[PDB]
Order: sequence, then structure tokens, then C-alpha cells
Amino acid sequence: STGSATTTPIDSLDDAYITPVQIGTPAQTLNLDFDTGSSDLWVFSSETTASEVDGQTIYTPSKSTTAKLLSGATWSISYGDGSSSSGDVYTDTVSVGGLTVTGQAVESAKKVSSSFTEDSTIDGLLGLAFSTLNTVSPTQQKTFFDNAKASLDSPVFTADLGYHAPGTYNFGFIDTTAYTGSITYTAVSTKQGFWEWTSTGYAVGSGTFKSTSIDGIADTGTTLLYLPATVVSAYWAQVSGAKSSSSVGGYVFPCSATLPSFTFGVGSARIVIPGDYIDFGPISTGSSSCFGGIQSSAGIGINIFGDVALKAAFVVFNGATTPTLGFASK
Ligand SMILES: OCc1cnc(N2CCOCC2)s1
Repeated sequence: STGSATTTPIDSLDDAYITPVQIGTPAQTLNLDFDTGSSDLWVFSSETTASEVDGQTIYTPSKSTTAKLLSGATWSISYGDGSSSSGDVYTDTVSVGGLTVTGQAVESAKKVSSSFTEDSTIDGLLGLAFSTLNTVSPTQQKTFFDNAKASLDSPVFTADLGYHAPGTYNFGFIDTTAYTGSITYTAVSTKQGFWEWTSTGYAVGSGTFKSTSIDGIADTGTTLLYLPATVVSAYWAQVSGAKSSSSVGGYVFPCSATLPSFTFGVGSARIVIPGDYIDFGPISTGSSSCFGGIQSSAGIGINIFGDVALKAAFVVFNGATTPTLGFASK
């Protein structure tokens, strides 16, 4: 089997991408944030505290003839940005782009933190990291991809995120028309539960490529590119008027600037992030200070190849017995 679903930016800045997901019988379609940095499939629901729902579409398990309470199971997650959610668990049928999994754990939110409430466009998350990170207790549950894997034509999914445009998540096949050149594959460590890999270096604009190992994670659920303060300082030094504000939350630049590209290495291959992908617009409405899309990871504990980096590439998440990552230009 295979699946192919379109993923759409939630706003004009590509802050996140939403993908329609059919849950239950008859289907209830919710728009979920596919997140290769986590491993829970959780949804706003009829059980979510009413004051914490503000425009999201909810899953109502009592209206699904295939829903079953997973007795005794609870979940609770905290994300790197400080947001969180928790609740109980049902199993139900879940389909993505025509690919159907029966008995998928659907984690129903009883509580969500304010950032989720305040974003009416995201109805939940669909985690695509390794199932060892799934938070369901006392019996850990499998991700949608782990459940689907054995049925797929090939044990892979691909992320093809658009710049200010829709893109595609495919399951079970590699669309050879979706990228240029070849796909370069690179080793993955699953020791932390992430799609963790090592970039071979970087360049700023037309500058020379610096060969240096940069360990990090491929994370579709993080908006920006978070890298070593050294690498990040080298990039912002090429933009006139750039400064790092503790008060705003990182590097900002004058909105009148033209940003240079940023290149990262994948083995001997190179992925070029155009300068325009690094512009996240005014810090507040009407400001002439703009927020940068490349930021320091120094306070995170890990480097994160988030959407800014991933949307410059066609990315293969190869879930074979020894997982690997693939990157191609497009
Ligand atoms: O081509 C693979 C597909 C993409 N979306 C599909 N559907 C199936 C019907 O329910 C809406 C979603 S099939």
C-alpha cells in the first residue's frame, strides 16, 4: 500500500503545516501537524476542557463506530517550545492520503496548553519519530508509520514541504518526479528516539564551504533552523544591521535587508536554503525589525533541522531495519 496527502502552511510565514487525517467511522477529518520530532498522535476532542477549545475541529469518539477506549491508558507530553497536552486514549481507524491503519492509538486531549488553544488551525499532532518516544502509559503505543510499515510497498515516508505553498507527505514510495538530481542518503542514530543525523558542514551565501560535523534532528514540527552559536553568528554577520535580542528571543534584522542563502552538507551533497526562506517577518505588526529563520541551538541541547531547512529539500525518512535519511534538491 501507499499514501499521498497534501500538507498546507497554516499562515503566510509557513509557521507550521497541516495535513488532513480521517479518523473513525464515519470519517472525522482533522487537520494535524505531522511532526517527525515526536511520537504521539493526539487530537482535540469532545473530552477537551471546553475553555481550551477555540475553533479547532474535534474528534468525538462516541460518534465513531470503530472507536474503543484503551482502558487505563493515559498520555502526557511536553514539547521543546514549552507547550503541552494530556488525556486518555482510544483506538480507531486512521487514514492519511488513502493509507489506512486499523487499531491506531488516538490520544484524546483532556487538557492542552494555551499555545494550542490559541492556534485554531491545528487540530492535533501526528508524530513520526520513533515509537520509543510515545508517551502512552502504562502500555506505550506505536506511531501511525510504525503501524503502517509492514503494509507499505517500501518502509519509507517522504516530506516535501513547500515555501509559501502546499507540499506533500507520501507513505510507502519515493516519487522520482518530485526532486532534481539524486538523493543522498546519510546515517541515522535512533538512540534519542529522533531522526538524528550528522551534516557535513555549511556555507553562508557565496562563501566557502566549511567542513564540520553538525549533529542534529530532522524535525518537521519545528519551524526554524537551530544550529551551534558559532555557525549562527557566521550567518548573521553577513546581514547589515543584524542583532541578537534577548528581549525578542534571538537574531533579528532590518526588514530592508536582502538575506544571503545558507547551504548545509549532506555527505558530499549540498542543500541550498534561499535567503528568502530565512525571513520570518516583522517581530510585531508594523515593525521594521524582522525575526530570523536561523537561530542558535545553544539553549536547546540539540541542533534542529526544522522546516526552514527541510522545505529546501525532498526528504526521505527510510524506516528500514537500519533507518537512514535521504536529501535531494528540488
Ligand atoms: O490519492 C490518495 C488520496 C488522497 N486523499 C484521499 N482521500 C480518500 C477519501 O477521503 C478523503 C481523502 S485518497
